[PDB]
Amino acid sequence: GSVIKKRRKRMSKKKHRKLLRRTRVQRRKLG
Amino acid sequence: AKKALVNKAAGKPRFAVRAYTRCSKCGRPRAVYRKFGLCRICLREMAHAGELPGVQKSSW
Amino acid sequence: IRSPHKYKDSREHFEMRTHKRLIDIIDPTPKTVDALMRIDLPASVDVNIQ
Amino acid sequence: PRKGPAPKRPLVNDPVYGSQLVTQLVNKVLLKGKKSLAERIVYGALEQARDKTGTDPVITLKRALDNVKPALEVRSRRVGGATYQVPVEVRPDRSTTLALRWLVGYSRQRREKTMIERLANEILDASNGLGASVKRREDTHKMAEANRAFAHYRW
Amino acid sequence: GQKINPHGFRLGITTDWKSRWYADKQYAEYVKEDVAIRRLLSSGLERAGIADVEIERTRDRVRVDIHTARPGIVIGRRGTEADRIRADLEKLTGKQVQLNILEVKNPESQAQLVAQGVAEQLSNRVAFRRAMRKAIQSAMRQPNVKGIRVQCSGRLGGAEMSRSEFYREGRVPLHTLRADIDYGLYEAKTTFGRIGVKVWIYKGDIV
RNA sequence: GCAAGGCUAAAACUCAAAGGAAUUGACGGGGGCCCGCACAAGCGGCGGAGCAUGUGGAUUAAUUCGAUGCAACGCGAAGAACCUUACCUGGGUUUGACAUGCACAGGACGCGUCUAGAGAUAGGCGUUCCCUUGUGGCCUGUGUGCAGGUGGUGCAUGGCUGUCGUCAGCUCGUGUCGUGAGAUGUUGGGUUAAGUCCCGCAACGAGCGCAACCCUUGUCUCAUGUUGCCAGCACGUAAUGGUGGGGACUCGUGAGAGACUGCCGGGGUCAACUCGGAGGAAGGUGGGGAUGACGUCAAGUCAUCAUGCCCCUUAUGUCCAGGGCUUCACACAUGCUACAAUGGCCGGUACAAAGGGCUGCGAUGCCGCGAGGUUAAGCGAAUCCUUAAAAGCCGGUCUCAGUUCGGAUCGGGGUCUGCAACUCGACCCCGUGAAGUCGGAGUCGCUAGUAAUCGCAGAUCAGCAACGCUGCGGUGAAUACGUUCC
RNA sequence: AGAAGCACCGGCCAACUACGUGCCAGCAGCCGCGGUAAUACGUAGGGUGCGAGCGUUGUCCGGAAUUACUGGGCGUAAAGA
Ligand SMILES: [Mg+2]
Ligand SMILES: [Mg+2]
Ligand SMILES: [Mg+2]
Ligand SMILES: [Mg+2]
Ligand SMILES: [Mg+2]
Ligand SMILES: [Mg+2]
Ligand SMILES: [Mg+2]
Ligand SMILES: [Mg+2]
Ligand SMILES: [Mg+2]
Ligand SMILES: [Mg+2]
Ligand SMILES: [Mg+2]
Ligand SMILES: [Mg+2]
Ligand SMILES: [Mg+2]
Ligand SMILES: [Mg+2]
Ligand SMILES: [Mg+2]
Ligand SMILES: [Mg+2]
Ligand SMILES: [Mg+2]
Ligand SMILES: [Mg+2]
Ligand SMILES: [Mg+2]
Ligand SMILES: [Mg+2]
Ligand SMILES: [Mg+2]
Ligand SMILES: [Mg+2]
Ligand SMILES: [Mg+2]
Ligand SMILES: [Mg+2]
Ligand SMILES: [Mg+2]
Ligand SMILES: [Mg+2]
Ligand SMILES: [Mg+2]
Ligand SMILES: [Mg+2]
Ligand SMILES: [Mg+2]
Ligand SMILES: [Mg+2]
Ligand SMILES: [Mg+2]
Ligand SMILES: [Mg+2]
Ligand SMILES: [Mg+2]
Ligand SMILES: [Mg+2]
Ligand SMILES: [Mg+2]
Ligand SMILES: [Mg+2]
Ligand SMILES: [Mg+2]
Ligand SMILES: [Mg+2]
Ligand SMILES: [Mg+2]
Ligand SMILES: [Mg+2]
Ligand SMILES: [Zn+2]
Repeated sequence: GSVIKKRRKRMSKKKHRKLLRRTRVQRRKLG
Repeated sequence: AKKALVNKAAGKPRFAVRAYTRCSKCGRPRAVYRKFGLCRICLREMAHAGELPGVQKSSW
Repeated sequence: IRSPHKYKDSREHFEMRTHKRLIDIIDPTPKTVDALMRIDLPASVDVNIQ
Repeated sequence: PRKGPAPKRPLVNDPVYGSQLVTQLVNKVLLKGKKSLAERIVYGALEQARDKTGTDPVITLKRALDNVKPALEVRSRRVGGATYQVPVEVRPDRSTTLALRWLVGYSRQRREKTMIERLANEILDASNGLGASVKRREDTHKMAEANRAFAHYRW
Repeated sequence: GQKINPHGFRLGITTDWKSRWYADKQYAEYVKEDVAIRRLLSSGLERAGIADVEIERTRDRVRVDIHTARPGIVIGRRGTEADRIRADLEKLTGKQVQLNILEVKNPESQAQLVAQGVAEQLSNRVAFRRAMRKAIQSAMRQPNVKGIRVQCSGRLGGAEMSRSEFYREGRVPLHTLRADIDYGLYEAKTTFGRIGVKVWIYKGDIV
């Protein structure tokens, strides 16, 4: 079940990218 | 069943219609025969033990 | 019913065979009535006189 | 079932008529075990018939059965997302039995008083080609011909 | 359980009824006191190690055969306890009784005694894992034993959860009708409850 | 870096794991082979109506308790008016209905009568046989350890049972392989209903299983002859083997024989086996039953019985009268009758099997429309009764109608049992004559003497809600090309 | 004759039965115990280890070859840009 180790990383990276896309503007570009 | 009840069944109750029969061995009030005087479970295991004569299984 | 409780569809069958025989001895003799009376019958066999 | 076909049951020659189809049609008619009753009914149908036929009654009944014999039925099958039917050829022993089963089923609902002459006029109008089972023949036939396009799924 | 009695099976095929008599009308009140006499002889006499009890009854003369492990205790000082059980049987049956305590020719191949030995030792609270093995060894020293299965079920040493395990050796064909298989079942009494001990012993096809 | 973002890169906090390989199973809307009324082809049903019964719910004073997918629900319960009964109201009681240990005291008891719903309370008769001479028998009275418990826990238990499933698998010892869990044996090619068998192989063997041994049915031989049978004789009363009589037959029931791939043809390593034939009553397991491997469900049962712990003793013990366990706007489950002409009715007329009978079967005759009533012969039964089996055949009427269908429903009158029939029994007669015109979604059973349909019998049982359960026989089917699908 | 107490007793870890409690009180380092029979909570008895000491905390090293010089690893366990 080595793919599980990839899925956890995938979900964490996906949520981080989703947060960055939620804030690619003065929400975060100012900061 | 209960000891008072087996004593009552063994006694002579008034109004003979009231008289019934229990198991000869455990006092079960139901599934008791007359030619056997003996309930169904306490007839099954007794006959399996062969301690009452003339009895066996069947196949027809 | 096999089970003590709740199972109708499981049963056991127990039966009784009683086997009958006749002989009908004919010739009567006085000295054999006592012989017929003094017979060691086996334990499970019962005899009638007619 | 699983282990090949099951053996069929032989049916002996009729005493009144040296023919087997009478013996088998009566058994089709049979319900609840009145062989005697169904047999007198079949015989009464043929013996009522001969007056209005002139031809031998079993000859007339063969003429009817040749009419109402199926050839190709509409047996169902589901393959993908939609079930449909498959035109399949019917072997004669199945076909005759199906035909006279239709005869019995639609003679149980035909409009006269009682089933003796009900079946009697059923036999004569099937020998003349006008009856209810007769029209079922060429409606089941056309239903199967309209699905011949699916004959290429023959299991 | 799901196993029927091998005695119930082979009753009339291999083994014989324990009681042989004939009756038509007073069979019911013979059975009434037959159950009583079995209660009597099984109550207060467990030390002798009962094996089995035969009953014969013929026109007001009854014969009670008893096979036990030790004919010593029941007889006592030349008839101090045999006549005692005779008297407590007379006052029960109202009938002159020929009581015959014979023997069991060997009390270690005869099931319904292996079970009681194991049960008494369990009541003594020593390891059933030695008990069943010594029963195996004692039951494989006779000239005629082709198999024995011992099965004990219960808490088995103060366990909170019961368990039923069995040992066996040789062949014990409980599905074979021509198989002389003798069955015993006894209820071991202990501090935490009751332990079922059931033994099947196979003594050949038939002789 | 234009941006997207990339690179470098922590800590606080949180968890006792996260992980990698491999093993055994389980599962897959994975693959292959196969089997099962699993589908398919049919036959008949349920879900619709009424009723019977059980259950959920509700209500009550109680509606005892248990059973709750299959595998609870016509189940425990193979018989609840009393009883059963474990429930409630009340009248009592309280070493008790019952068993044993220890102390003081001597008839227990039985008939019959009064009151009391009865339990019981009281008059009075009968009164300790037995050396109650300390000793023997029993008993109450007073107590004292108890007895008792259908009171809890089946998730502490034994015993019994269901279920997967009568599915053919489950394993074991020795040896070998692997660090190990484990593996092999038990895989591979065939074959079978079957881990059934043959050939190969680090496997060699064995056990529980399958099979057979057991019972019933299907043929034949020997002996057998009453209560059974009547072929050749006689008798035949009333022709009812009724009689003498006979071992022919049946039948009864004892011992047996026969079915074992036994023989021949073909295929296959010449194997397991396989297709087809001869003989044979029965052919490949002749049919059915009994049979439930290791285990699973902490499955059911503490209410058959037994039982470890917990709980009451002027009460959960215990006796008795009543009522309740049978209620009722609903819901589910299993059944019986129907909704007709393959039928309704009238009349005549055949052909069984299996069981039951002394607390009994009630032959005949008579009375009553009938349930039933009476006299009474014979019979513990191959004797006599049950007993006329019913569906079936013949003839006549009815003519498609809510009817000459249906028989719930009601009134009235009754029989039998039982002390007792209102709560709450069964059966009979007259008149009354509901729902029901074939039942939606959905769902069940069945492969042959089967479904279906028709009666008969039994256990329990005084009587019975017997349409429930287990059995017996009459008539008696239609379909199964086949495994795509469930 | 004036002079002993402390801790602990399921495994590590040496040392066990009973009664009271019944997922409550509570114990515990770890994994776990207690939901009616607790060798694991409170008490008693016994016992063990100590002893003018016995336990709890905190700190550090060891065990930790879990920063490996002695003395480790990076195909799939973390680890080849
Ligand atoms: Mg078998
Ligand atoms: Mg990983
Ligand atoms: Mg893996
Ligand atoms: Mg795997
Ligand atoms: Mg699969
Ligand atoms: Mg079948
Ligand atoms: Mg179908
Ligand atoms: Mg309905
Ligand atoms: Mg209930
Ligand atoms: Mg049923
Ligand atoms: Mg009552
Ligand atoms: Mg259980
Ligand atoms: Mg090794
Ligand atoms: Mg295997
Ligand atoms: Mg293996
Ligand atoms: Mg084998
Ligand atoms: Mg349970
Ligand atoms: Mg339960
Ligand atoms: Mg109890
Ligand atoms: Mg009462
Ligand atoms: Mg009830
Ligand atoms: Mg008639
Ligand atoms: Mg008359
Ligand atoms: Mg007619
Ligand atoms: Mg009518
Ligand atoms: Mg209507
Ligand atoms: Mg109509
Ligand atoms: Mg009855
Ligand atoms: Mg009764
Ligand atoms: Mg039948
Ligand atoms: Mg230690
Ligand atoms: Mg405790
Ligand atoms: Mg402690
Ligand atoms: Mg510390
Ligand atoms: Mg270090
Ligand atoms: Mg440390
Ligand atoms: Mg390392
Ligand atoms: Mg490297
Ligand atoms: Mg990695
Ligand atoms: Mg690279
Ligand atoms: Zn009993």
